[PDB]
Amino acid sequence: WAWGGFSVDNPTLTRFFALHFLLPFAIAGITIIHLTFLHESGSNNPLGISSDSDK
Amino acid sequence: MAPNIRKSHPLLKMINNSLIDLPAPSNISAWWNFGSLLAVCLMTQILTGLLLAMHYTADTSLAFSSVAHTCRNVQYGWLIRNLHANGASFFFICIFLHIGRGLYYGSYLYKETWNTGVILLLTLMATAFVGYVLPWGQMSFWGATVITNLFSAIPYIGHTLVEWAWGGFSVDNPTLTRFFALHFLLPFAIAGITIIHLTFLHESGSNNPLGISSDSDKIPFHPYYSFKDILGLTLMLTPFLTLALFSPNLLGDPENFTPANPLVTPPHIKPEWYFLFAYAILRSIPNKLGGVLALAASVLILFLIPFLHKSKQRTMTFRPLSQTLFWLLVANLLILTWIGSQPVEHPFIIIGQMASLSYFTILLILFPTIGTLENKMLNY
Amino acid sequence: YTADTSLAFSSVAHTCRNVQYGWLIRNLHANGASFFFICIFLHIGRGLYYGSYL
Amino acid sequence: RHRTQAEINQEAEVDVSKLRDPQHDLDRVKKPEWVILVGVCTHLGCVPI
Amino acid sequence: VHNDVTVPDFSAYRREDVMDATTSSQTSSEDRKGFSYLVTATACVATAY
Amino acid sequence: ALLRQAYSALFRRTSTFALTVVLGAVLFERAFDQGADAIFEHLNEGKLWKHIKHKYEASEE
Amino acid sequence: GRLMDRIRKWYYNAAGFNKYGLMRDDTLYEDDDVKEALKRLPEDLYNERMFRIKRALDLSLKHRILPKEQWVKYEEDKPYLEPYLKEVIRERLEREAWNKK
Amino acid sequence: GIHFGNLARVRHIITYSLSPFEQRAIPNIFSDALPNVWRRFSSQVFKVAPPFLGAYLLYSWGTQEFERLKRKNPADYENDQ
Amino acid sequence: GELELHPPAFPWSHGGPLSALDHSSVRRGFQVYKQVCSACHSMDYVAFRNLIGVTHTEAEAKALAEEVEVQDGPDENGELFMRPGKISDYFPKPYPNPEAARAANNGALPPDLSYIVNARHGGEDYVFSLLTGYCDPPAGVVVREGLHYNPYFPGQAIGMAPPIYNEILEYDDGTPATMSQIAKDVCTFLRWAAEPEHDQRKRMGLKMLLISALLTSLLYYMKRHKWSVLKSRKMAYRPPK
Ligand code: HEC
Ligand code: HEM
Ligand code: HEM
Ligand code: HEM
Ligand SMILES: CSC1=N[C@@](C)(c2ccccc2)C(=O)N1Nc1ccccc1
Ligand SMILES: CCCCCCCCO[C@@H]1O[C@H](CO)[C@@H](O)[C@H](O)[C@H]1O
Repeated sequence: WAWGGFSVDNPTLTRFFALHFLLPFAIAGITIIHLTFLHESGSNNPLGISSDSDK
Repeated sequence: MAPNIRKSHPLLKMINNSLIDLPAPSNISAWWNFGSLLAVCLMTQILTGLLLAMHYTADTSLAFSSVAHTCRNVQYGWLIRNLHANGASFFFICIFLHIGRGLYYGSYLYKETWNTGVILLLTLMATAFVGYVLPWGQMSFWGATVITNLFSAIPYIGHTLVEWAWGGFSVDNPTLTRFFALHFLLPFAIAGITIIHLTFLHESGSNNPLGISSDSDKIPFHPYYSFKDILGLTLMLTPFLTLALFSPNLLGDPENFTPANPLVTPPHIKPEWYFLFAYAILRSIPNKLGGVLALAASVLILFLIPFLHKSKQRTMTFRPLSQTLFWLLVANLLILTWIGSQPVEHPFIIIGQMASLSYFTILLILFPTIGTLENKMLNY
Repeated sequence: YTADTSLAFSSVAHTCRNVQYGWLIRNLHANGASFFFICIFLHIGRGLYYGSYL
Repeated sequence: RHRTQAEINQEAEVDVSKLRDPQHDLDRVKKPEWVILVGVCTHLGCVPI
Repeated sequence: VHNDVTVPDFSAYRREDVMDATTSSQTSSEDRKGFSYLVTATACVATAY
Repeated sequence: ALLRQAYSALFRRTSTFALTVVLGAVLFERAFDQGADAIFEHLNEGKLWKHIKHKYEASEE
Repeated sequence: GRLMDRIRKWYYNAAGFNKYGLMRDDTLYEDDDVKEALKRLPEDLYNERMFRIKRALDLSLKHRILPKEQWVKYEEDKPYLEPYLKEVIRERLEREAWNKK
Repeated sequence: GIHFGNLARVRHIITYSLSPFEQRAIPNIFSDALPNVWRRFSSQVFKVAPPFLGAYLLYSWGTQEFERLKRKNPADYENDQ
Repeated sequence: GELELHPPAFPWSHGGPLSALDHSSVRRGFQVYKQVCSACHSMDYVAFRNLIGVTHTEAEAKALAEEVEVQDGPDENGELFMRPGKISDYFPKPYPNPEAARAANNGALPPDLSYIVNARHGGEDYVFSLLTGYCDPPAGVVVREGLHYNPYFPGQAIGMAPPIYNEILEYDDGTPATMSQIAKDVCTFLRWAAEPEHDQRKRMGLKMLLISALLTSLLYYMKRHKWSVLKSRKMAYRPPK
């Protein structure tokens, strides 16, 4: 199914191009989610102790 | 913190504040349905577009045939192609009604929402243009030639920009491959800007048909509008599918079933229905550069609408004079559409210039004038 | 680029040989991918070490 | 294009300089019978029949 | 005062089975709901299809 | 009391409502396809390969 | 003669906001000036305005209008906000004029 | 995002509503619905229709006029020999 | 100068929204193409396999393809060779390139027929009218040598001599091979060639319509149901003393 045939061939190539063009944008989108969850707490720091007293 | 996840969770919180607990006017009509329909076309176009992209080949020697291969060999390839081709039209029908609603009800007074809205129209148009080139039929080629050559009208840099855009001395293979990339990309810029559109909108929430504050009567988006919108979806989905399944080519030029021939120009080069009115305007001014400006203005005029509001009332609901003026405008657009599909010859040429002229007149002069006149009849 | 098994390889060659700075853009893209993985591995390491995964 | 007799005199006959781009029919020619052009309309790039 | 307040009359809208004020509305409730929910379940079927 | 019985047995619990929609879709599909496929073929008697087939389906030489 | 008056009365009826029971002033677009004026309305005038509007929005969603006997009459339309609105604009222009050196 | 609760200042308004299950979904079709559809239609036909009628005429004319100019004018060959 | 004759609308048995193509007519049409038009017209997008289960059995289709010689290779010496056709082969081109084609037709180029009914206004109506519409030019009109008069063709001077006449072939199904019968059939075949999904498309349209009617109604009710709460809602203004 993934191949679009009985082996890696042209239908595999064209669909891989589309996927390659698309995924980077899913990455960009998900990065926003990544940073959105992060800001709920802000960054951690090398000492692993609360930095609210020094931001 | 919050007793229910729908409100505390950083992601659900968002879905909840824009699609579940979002406060909406209790009285918004069917003209408020096109926003969500537009969003659904967007997602629909993207889905079918990727499916087609997965069997397409951007090379002037393989484009036309890869599309044929798609429609003739790919399982349901023909179906997906119809849905994508006709989906583009449902998209424009919806965007025109969305704009119309906005003009009638003074939604444009929400300036940022309106302005991003105009950007969305421009982006959708570029998308359709670069998308329409891909099958590489006669109409694809020549229309792409007429349009790209418009830019050569710009003084000094014109010729330079055009050849730059083309990647050569005329519409050719490098034009095709870059158009494919653009067509693949833009829909996502449209999706992104839609978020901005909706973000500005939520600063104030929706307007309503009476143009008076609805804070005294709001209702949760769900289930009132979620249900109302799904209904609207299936009502507009019937014509779409009927057209798509019973008259696949009703709206297309037969000339595009003929591989692009750089040496033969079709007798009658006419654009897709949704660009006809603009074409009519382009031709009204027999001067190359004057026509380009006229065309530019025909769409950029939309940015000016918010500054031409003179009425003391937001909508045209209680403004009978403006209402007549509004339908004249709509009919005027009908005439331009019609004129844009005819050849440049009497009586069309004159009818065309009239319509073009009255188009700009109604928007730039009559509307604000009548608006003022109406305020006085109310003794304001 | 052209996604067809008969033109892929050569369109990339055409890019690196004929497109202005085509070769440059291709290097940057090809090596950029490596730079990307170098950075993601360090990003992850940092996370594991400092218990960011919490 | 290979011009005849009505493609050479009919030309030098209609006003020497009275067109968008004022030029004489014998201006763009190395031979009256031979006229070589780029069949692209200087408007929006279409082709003249 | 609130005593002077009464719910208006919704006869022009009530479903047939709850029209009469002297009849328990609970006896027709399962039918009234079953019907409405039947429509919904059917829409889900068509939609799933 | 179908509406009543239907309500209590299928539509009351959200769980049973879901199973009812699944089996409903299954039964609906089978019946709808066959019915539609019939209506179509009937409106086109004698035109489909289904109809012509027998003539060449191993009949000569 | 009564031309202007004739015209105004025609428009009033042609506009039709009176079919929802709304006063002319209930239909004003709430720009900055109007918002400020509303804040100066006396409690009762404000609560009455609110009911009329909530009621009209209800009519709007129902796609109905009021029975012809409840339509406001051109001569009974009460310009309850105009006086305030005028003062507001009068004050704003004063500030504006004064802030121009 | 969050707005319910801080929208407007309202006083002295009572509203009454019935569950969806206690009422008809599409009630009084003939005594109310249709009569109103007619009302609505009527009150807008002479605002809308007119300009579209005008466009329709202009269309008809221009179309006919275009075809008329394709026809032969007998008076161009009366004295032809 | 701008005059043109537009074809009338014929009642094709596949014109209705739920009307499939008459496969017998399509099979006959194929014969007309194979024995007459294919001498000058290519049909680049149709392969013998496409016939199977539509107009011919797999055996018939295989035979049809083997009647043709196709070029293949290169072989072990880097040589091109000929071989019998396969159902996976597409219909043979009558000429190597358009230059050769024109060269064999007085400079006129017979267009590929794969999408001809979709690349011409009027579709089969136009193709039928053209095939059966040749006639002598009207007074005052002179066709140049090599061209033929046909009022349906734009300009009226076509470079294709009438391709069909009575009994120009014999339908092996016994149908009386009259010119109009032939045109009718080949046009039906052309419609098929252009849109092989024709029939399936219409079967789907049928279901689309039914499901849609049903679904639209169910959703209309649900929308009305939920909204009843607001639609019948009543209110009053009870200000104090
Ligand atoms: C001897 C070669 C020959 C045969 C046989 C022939 N054609 Fe053609 N056909 C042509 C040529 C040449 C043209 C070019 C006409 C022109 O453009 O002036 C043409 C053009 C056409 C066109 C339309 C061109 C247009 O622009 O509208 C169609 C349709 C067509 N043929 C159909 C048929 C069909 C179907 C048959 C068989 C029943 C057939 N032809 C058999 C030579 C032929
Ligand atoms: C395209 C991939 C990624 C991008 C663009 C990205 C981006 C970011 C950014 C901008 C930050 C904030 C600055 C910093 O601390 O470095 C961050 C933080 C973080 N990321 Fe990622 N990240 C990516 C992948 C990952 C991966 C693979 C993991 C772990 C499996 C991860 C885990 C985290 C965590 C836990 C933090 C918290 C940092 C802290 O301790 O304060 N990230 N990331
Ligand atoms: C891809 C294009 C677009 C999408 C997806 C889109 C989507 C939406 C959505 C979801 C809404 C809310 C629902 C509604 O009122 O319809 C909305 C509202 C609005 N949009 Fe768009 N829109 C688009 C284009 C435009 C254009 C072209 C304009 C104007 C030039 C525009 C102007 C507005 C305005 C002003 C509103 C306010 C509606 C109100 O009066 O409450 N939109 N749009
Ligand atoms: C705003 C969304 C979109 C619009 C308005 C749109 C419009 C169009 C148009 C007008 C066509 C030509 C149809 C024809 O052949 O007559 C087209 C072709 C095409 N579109 Fe889109 N498109 C959209 C999004 C996409 C996306 C997201 C992709 C792929 C990721 C895509 C891929 C294609 C492909 C591959 C074709 C060429 C094949 C064909 O013409 O059938 N489109 N599109
Ligand atoms: C690539 S050609 C093209 N792209 C379309 C879809 C378009 C043009 C402009 C804006 C949006 C979409 C269109 O109508 N044409 N055709 C065409 C034919 C003749 C003259 C101009 C355009
Ligand atoms: C237009 C020529 C049609 C020949 C096939 C006749 C069968 C039409 O019918 C349809 O065909 C599709 C693909 O073959 C199937 O996927 C559908 O299930 C079937 O109903």
